[PDB]
Parts: sequence; C-alpha cells; structure tokens
Amino acid sequence: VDNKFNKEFSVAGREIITLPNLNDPQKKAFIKSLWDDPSQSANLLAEAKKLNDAQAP
Amino acid sequence: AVDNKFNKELQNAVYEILHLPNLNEEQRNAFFQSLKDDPSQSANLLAEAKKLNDAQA
Repeated sequence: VDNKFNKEFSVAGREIITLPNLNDPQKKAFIKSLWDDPSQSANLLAEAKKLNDAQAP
Repeated sequence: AVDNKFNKELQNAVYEILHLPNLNEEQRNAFFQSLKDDPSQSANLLAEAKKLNDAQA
C-alpha cells in the first residue's frame, strides 16, 4: 500500500512553519521528525500547535 | 563505499521549499517526491523551486 505520506508531509509541514510563536530550531526539529516518519504527522502537528499556543505572547 | 546521507542539504532544501510563499501544493509535492527519490539533487531542486516561486509572485 502507498500511504501517500509524501503529501501528508507537505500539508503538515506547511502548517508547522506558519505557527508564529515557534522558534527556528523548534520548527526545524519538527520538520526533521515529520520527514523521517510522516506516519506521525498528526501527533507532530498537535505537539507543535500545543507548543506554539503555549509560547504565545 | 561512502555513505552520503545528505542530512544537512536535504533538511535545508525541504525547509526553504516549505517557506516559498508562491508555490502551489502540487509543486511542493512534486519537489518532495523527487528529493526523497534522489537526495543528491537537493541543490538543483531547491534552485528550480525558487525560480518557480519568483515566477509566481
């Protein structure tokens, strides 16, 4: 089966880099994790959003 | 037998390609699929992506 996780990578990664309160190394860490195991896209995006929401001004 | 992982070059290319504001989703997916199949071509693919981003601004 082709899980189409290449497309899942693109959609989730674009969302991660538009989170305004994540710093540069945080975003890059998330992207690296997403690239390596796109099966975890939902877990990673949720962790990134919670962290972004928690780092709000 | 050198093992070229391209860890840095690939992550740089992916991260820049995700920020290019004028690419469409289909274009991003095509670049990421090509990067995953041939990681040695990260520079050529990133340069093509930047050319499209500019031509679509």
